[PDB]
Amino acid sequence: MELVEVLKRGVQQVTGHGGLRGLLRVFFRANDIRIGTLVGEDKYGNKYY
Amino acid sequence: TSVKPIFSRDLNEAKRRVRELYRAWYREVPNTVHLMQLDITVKQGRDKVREMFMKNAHVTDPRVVDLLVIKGKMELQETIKVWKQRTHVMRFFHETETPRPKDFLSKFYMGHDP
Amino acid sequence: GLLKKTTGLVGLAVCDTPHERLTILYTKTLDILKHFPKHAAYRKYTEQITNEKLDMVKAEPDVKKLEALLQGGEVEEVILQAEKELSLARKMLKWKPWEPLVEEPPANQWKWPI
Amino acid sequence: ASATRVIQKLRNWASGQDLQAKLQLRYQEIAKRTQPPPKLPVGPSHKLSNNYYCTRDGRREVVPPSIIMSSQKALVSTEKKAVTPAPPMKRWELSKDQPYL
Amino acid sequence: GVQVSPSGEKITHTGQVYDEKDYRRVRFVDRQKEVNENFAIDLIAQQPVNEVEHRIIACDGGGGALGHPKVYINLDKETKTGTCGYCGLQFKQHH
Amino acid sequence: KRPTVRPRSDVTHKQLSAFGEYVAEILPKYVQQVQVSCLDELEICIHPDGVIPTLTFLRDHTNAQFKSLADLTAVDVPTRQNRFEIVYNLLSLRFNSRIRVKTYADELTPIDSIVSVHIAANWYEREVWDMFGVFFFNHPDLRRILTDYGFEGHPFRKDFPLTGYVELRYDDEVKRVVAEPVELAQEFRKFDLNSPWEAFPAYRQPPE
Amino acid sequence: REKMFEFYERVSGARMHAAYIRPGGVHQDLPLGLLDDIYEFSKNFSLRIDEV
Amino acid sequence: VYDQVEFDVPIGSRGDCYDRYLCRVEEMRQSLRIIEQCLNKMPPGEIKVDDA
Amino acid sequence: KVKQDMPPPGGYGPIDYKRNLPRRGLSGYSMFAVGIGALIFGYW
Amino acid sequence: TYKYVNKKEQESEVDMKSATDNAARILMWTELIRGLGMTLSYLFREPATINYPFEKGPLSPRFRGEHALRRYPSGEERCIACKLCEAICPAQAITIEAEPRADGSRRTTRYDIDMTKCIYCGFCQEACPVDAIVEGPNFEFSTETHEELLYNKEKLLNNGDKWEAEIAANIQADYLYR
Ligand code: SF4
Ligand code: SF4
Ligand SMILES: [Zn+2]
Repeated sequence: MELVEVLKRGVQQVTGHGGLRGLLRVFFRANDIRIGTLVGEDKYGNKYY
Repeated sequence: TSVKPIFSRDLNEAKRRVRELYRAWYREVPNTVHLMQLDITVKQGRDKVREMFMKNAHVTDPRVVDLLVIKGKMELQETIKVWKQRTHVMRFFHETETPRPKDFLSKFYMGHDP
Repeated sequence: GLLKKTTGLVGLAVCDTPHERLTILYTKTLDILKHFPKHAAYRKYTEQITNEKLDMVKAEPDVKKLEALLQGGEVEEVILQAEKELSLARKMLKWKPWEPLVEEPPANQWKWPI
Repeated sequence: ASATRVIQKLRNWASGQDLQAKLQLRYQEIAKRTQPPPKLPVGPSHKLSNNYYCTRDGRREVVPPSIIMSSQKALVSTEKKAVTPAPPMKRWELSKDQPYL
Repeated sequence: GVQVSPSGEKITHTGQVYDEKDYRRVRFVDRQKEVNENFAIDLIAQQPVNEVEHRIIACDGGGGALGHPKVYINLDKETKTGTCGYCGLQFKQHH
Repeated sequence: KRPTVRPRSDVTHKQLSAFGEYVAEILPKYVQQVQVSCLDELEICIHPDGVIPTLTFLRDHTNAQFKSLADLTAVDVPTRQNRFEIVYNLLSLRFNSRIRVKTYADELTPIDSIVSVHIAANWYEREVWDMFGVFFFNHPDLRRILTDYGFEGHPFRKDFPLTGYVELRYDDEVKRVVAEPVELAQEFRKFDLNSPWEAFPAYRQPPE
Repeated sequence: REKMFEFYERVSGARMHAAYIRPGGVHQDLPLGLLDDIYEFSKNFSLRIDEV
Repeated sequence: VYDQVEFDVPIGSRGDCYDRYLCRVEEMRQSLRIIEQCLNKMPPGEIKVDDA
Repeated sequence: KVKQDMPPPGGYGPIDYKRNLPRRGLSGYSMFAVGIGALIFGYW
Repeated sequence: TYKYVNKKEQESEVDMKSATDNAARILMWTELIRGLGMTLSYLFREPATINYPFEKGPLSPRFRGEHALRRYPSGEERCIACKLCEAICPAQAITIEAEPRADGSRRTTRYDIDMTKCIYCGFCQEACPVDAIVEGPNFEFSTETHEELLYNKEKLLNNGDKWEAEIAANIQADYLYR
């Protein structure tokens, strides 16, 4: 039952990056697909979470 | 001028030890050239041994001669044991060093050092 | 009391007859000390040290209570030390440290700062 | 922290410990990375009176070694008793917290 | 501020610049000479003079313990400003 | 009780002073000086002949039992005719005490090895030979220990320069590391730091 | 070890060669909150020993 | 301040590598015991000698 | 007032340091009984 | 006080029960199984690895990193060429020359730090009377040549102009401990 909770959090991580292209971008650039709160962006385009 | 001896009571006894060490170094050169694969002849190795011994030919104090032999036996030991490497043995030949010229004029042109 | 199972120190074995062994070593030490000159300080002090310990061994038949009096660890360490003192006395007999100072140092040998 | 209750049971059983009570990863139990400013105290020589440096100058109290005996300038010389450098060290007591492993 | 020598090399705030015939200019070929562009001599001169009511003013450079050792500046001479020897700020007496 | 000054007891000074007299009375043949510092450390200064008898006595005597050689080193003082001071630092676990035994040497007067008394001295005596050039008689195996193979000189002598006389580099012509005279892109900058005002009147030397 | 390097770096600014203990005492006082973090580390470490 | 803290000295019996490993493991446990006392007994005041 | 890094009032909670390895597993008999029962069943 | 680490030699008699427990332990490798249990328990633990360089190791305001030369809020250099940093530098990594500036100011004309001599000890920033030389927070400045690590005054002032916002905030956080 608790497995289902885990798999649902996986669905949020996999579908929470802006579609398929957004998931591939972060997955292959950062090797990580966690979702966090956006803390900000600097003038160069770095995004802080 | 009354001093304690180290090993030799007079320069004659010290000369005896010098000759023993010279024999030991002389016999070792061919084994060292062969085992370390040095790119020199055995004759060239024995000439270098001779030149190192004559660097100290002017010493008369038996105690200094005793200590020169003690150090010469140590150097022989690290050569026979192959504790020295090829770089260490080849250091005796100064093969990358441009020797300082000995005449006044050459030293005058180069710089200010006597 | 029951015999010890171990001394607690690696390489030091339990002594079955510590009182006898200590008596032997201390008595032997006092014999060699009679061969020293009467004025030698090593003789006088070592005689005091040894007689004091010999009288404890005579006084106390309990090994545990004897160890408390000797204050030298396990009785086997005391035996070991007793053998060391006897070995020293034989050497001091040949060294003769009681003789006057062999040589003064140079005047400022021990002067610090310079 | 985010392990499922099933995995917690598995790793607790496998290790033989209660791992969840002493996790090696740090969470919110640690200090905040910004702190209020300190206000440190001052030492015992922060006095406006009765504080002359010559009454608290440890370096100027050092003196040369006492010469007990000198073959040069200081002769060292009932039976005088033998002495040790210090009294014998007392035996250590066995721990009462846990004498044996 | 930053000027260029006839060879084109930037001149530093310390006045440094290689000669045209200096071989050591080769080190900047396909690389660059690093020159800080914010000259302190020009920036300190842009500060206004401080007017004060007394003949002695103290400067610690601002920020208290973050500035410089507190020093006292004499403002009796009316033909010039008192300059702080640490931070270069200028002070003048009002009358 | 004066919080910044180090506290002192007289008990250790008295104990160490008395043991210093004891050692001097037993070994007058060798003992040249005994002193106890205000740091409460006893130093026995001996003639070099007394090294083996003195250190044997301190190891084995029942009222001494200095069974652990903490360290063995040298000090170069060029102004002395015997420029090398040989220092033995010994520990007694029985009495929980320390003692220092000092003798001297020059460049042409070896000291006796004390390996028969403390096997610990083996490498220390090699270090003293290597760094200071003091020879030890009857050492089992005396040879350099810290310096490079074929290194010339004794670098801990005061008159051996800090950066030495030779440096190393790889030379591609001969395809090996070679030794060449030292040449420094930046010379070590010597600082003159001593104040010209006297710091410690308790150590002022006679005006002569 | 990596967590203890943080205590070093928090008192001295360096993880290893702190140069923090000097003749006369220590260079700086402990930052606020360091004792609590040393306590948090200390109360779990014996379990880490038990595993080894 | 080592005379103000409580701890035990681990002692070997056989003088071999295994006993020395056990001594070092136990020394870490005794270090935790000292650390705990240092945390609770940390006094206030200055951190270097007041002697400029 | 002076503000330093100090322990909390009352001190910190107690810290475990003694060795703590659990005792676990079956008796020797139960293991041998299970192992011998597997053999006899397999032989059969 | 002392304790024994391996003195459990109260030799006793052996029952059948304990002899069988000893027999089971030897023949069925039970303590070796406990070892596998421990490594298995780690398999199912979350790893301690961070995702460098997207994640970073925690640091503190005291961190000693790449050097910089600072300014006053006006833009005037703080350094007044006292050479206290040069005198104290345990590596002699600092080289300084100075002269009167055109406006008469006491200022440096050379301020070099050999970053390959420096031991990153922070003694210079303690010794500076005006908070001019500091070790900043940057630790990611590895180079492809040795020469790039011989910093001159222009480089060090650019580091100050590059990193002042973070350097100022770290000093505000620690200066009351100094
Ligand atoms: S950090 Fe230390 S070694 Fe580096 S420049 Fe500063 S004082 Fe010198
Ligand atoms: S950086 Fe600071 S210590 Fe160094 S010369 Fe400049 S003002 Fe003096
Ligand atoms: Zn100012």
